[PDB]
Amino acid sequence: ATTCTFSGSNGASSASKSKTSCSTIVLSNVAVPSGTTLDLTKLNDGTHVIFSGETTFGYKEWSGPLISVSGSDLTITGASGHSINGDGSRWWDGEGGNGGKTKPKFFAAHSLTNSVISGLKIVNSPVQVFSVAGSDYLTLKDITIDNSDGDDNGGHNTDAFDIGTSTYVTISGATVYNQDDCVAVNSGENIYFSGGYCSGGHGLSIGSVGGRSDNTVKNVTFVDSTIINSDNGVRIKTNIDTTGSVSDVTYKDITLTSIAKYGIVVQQNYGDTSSTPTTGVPITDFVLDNVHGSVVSSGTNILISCGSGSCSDWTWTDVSVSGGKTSSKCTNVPSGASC
Ligand SMILES: *[C@@H]1O[C@H](CO)[C@@H](O[C@@H]2O[C@H](CO)[C@@H](O[C@H]3O[C@H](CO)[C@@H](O)[C@H](O)[C@@H]3O)[C@H](O)[C@H]2NC(C)=O)[C@H](O)[C@H]1NC(C)=O
Ligand SMILES: *[C@H]1O[C@H](CO)[C@@H](O)[C@H](O)[C@@H]1O
Ligand SMILES: *[C@H]1O[C@H](CO)[C@@H](O)[C@H](O)[C@@H]1O
Ligand SMILES: *[C@H]1O[C@H](CO)[C@@H](O)[C@H](O)[C@@H]1O
Ligand SMILES: *[C@H]1O[C@H](CO)[C@@H](O)[C@H](O)[C@@H]1O
Ligand SMILES: *[C@H]1O[C@H](CO)[C@@H](O)[C@H](O)[C@@H]1O
Ligand SMILES: *[C@H]1O[C@H](CO)[C@@H](O)[C@H](O)[C@@H]1O
Ligand SMILES: *[C@H]1O[C@H](CO)[C@@H](O)[C@H](O)[C@@H]1O
Ligand SMILES: *[C@H]1O[C@H](CO)[C@@H](O)[C@H](O)[C@@H]1O
Ligand SMILES: *[C@H]1O[C@H](CO)[C@@H](O)[C@H](O)[C@@H]1O
Ligand SMILES: *[C@H]1O[C@H](CO)[C@@H](O)[C@H](O)[C@@H]1O
Repeated sequence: ATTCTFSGSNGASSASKSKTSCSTIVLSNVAVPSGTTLDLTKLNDGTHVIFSGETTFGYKEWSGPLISVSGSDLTITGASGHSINGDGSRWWDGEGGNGGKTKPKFFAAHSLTNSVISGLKIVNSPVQVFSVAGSDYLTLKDITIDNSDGDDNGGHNTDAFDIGTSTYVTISGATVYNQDDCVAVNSGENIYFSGGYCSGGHGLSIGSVGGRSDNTVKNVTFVDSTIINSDNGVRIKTNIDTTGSVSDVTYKDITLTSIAKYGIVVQQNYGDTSSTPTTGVPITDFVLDNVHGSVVSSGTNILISCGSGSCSDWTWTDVSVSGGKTSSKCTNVPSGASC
């Protein structure tokens, strides 16, 4: 049972070169050369990866990812005291991924099967953090993402978890301070998020759905989590004039604290909210159970922008959201739900 340690400025290199010879690879204070990826791709089945000390990256305008892992039956963890520091303020310019500097994505969790990622502390990502894709039976456990420095420092589009084309993804105990979605499920099945703390971002959202390879969202559960000081709490966004499916989505035991814009928001006209919502991405079997909290006074409690017939079978129990205005602009609200 081999064990390998890579450190410093040439660690990334050695790591990529010897990873298939190491049952356990320990990354200690590795400084990743600018414009390169920590390539942890295609590890041997069962590999263990330990992040130790402080991981850093050289500065350069590129698209990332800074880190990339793939493989089977993998275990990847963060040692006590470790941190993985993006020092994103080198790139933050207020324009995020839609302009200005090209900023690199942080973590490509692609093509992972039966694997666990836990205890990772990520600090100041340049732009989105976790990109989850084409993965099955993936656990993201006790992850901390602190981009709080970006609040008044031009951080934009710092999504914590972007999910697509994946099944059986479980996210538990995440702590997130950012400036965009805490979670965004673009597609996938059998997804479960529990015990999270989402601060400063744009909420726990399904979507945006439609206009991609995979436009199906099914069996998603958010439970026992807090959304605090964010623009939105509960959000389902489907792209206008697209096709797809959203069904079997549950939000349960959700706490909303000081939500700035929308406590609960469902828009089937996402991408152009000045237009009537379209009907190609129906939302059925939407369940809210014990969602409660506060919206600021200049905010809106609940906004529901559904198309004709494209929203049905919604079960809303114990929903108690208040402090904001009540919208007069909801459309085609399913029975049993209300604004
Ligand atoms: C809707 O999605 C739910 C969450 O993904 C899903 O529950 C989860 O189901 C999986 C698989 O059945 C359970 O995991 C099992 O299989 C692996 C493989 O050996 C074992 O390691 C596990 O111990 C377990 O036996 C999860 O435990 C389970 N998660 C929850 C929170 O209970 C539902 O089955 C999906 N429901 C529908 C109707 O599709
Ligand atoms: C690689 O080297 C480091 C330095 O001791 C260890 O922590 C690790 O377990 C492996 O031996
Ligand atoms: C970082 O730590 C490792 C431990 O094996 C060394 O191999 C390397 O030279 C650097 O000191
Ligand atoms: C190792 O070398 C790299 C690049 O030469 C530095 O960025 C790092 O701080 C360490 O000196
Ligand atoms: C990075 O450094 C290592 C040293 O082991 C090389 O093998 C690799 O090809 C790259 O130059
Ligand atoms: C990466 O690490 C290996 C040994 O761990 C070295 O051989 C190489 O030169 C680079 O520092
Ligand atoms: C990581 O880097 C090594 C050499 O630095 C390659 O051998 C490997 O395929 C991957 O690019
Ligand atoms: C990659 O790292 C391993 C560590 O044992 C070396 O054996 C190899 O030569 C390469 O530098
Ligand atoms: C642990 O696993 C590594 C590869 O994952 C082997 O190189 C080692 O011999 C042991 O089986
Ligand atoms: C390498 O070392 C880690 C932790 O020491 C083990 O979990 C792994 O199985 C391999 O022995
Ligand atoms: C990223 O920027 C560094 C400067 O520190 C270069 O060394 C590297 O080649 C890349 O352009």
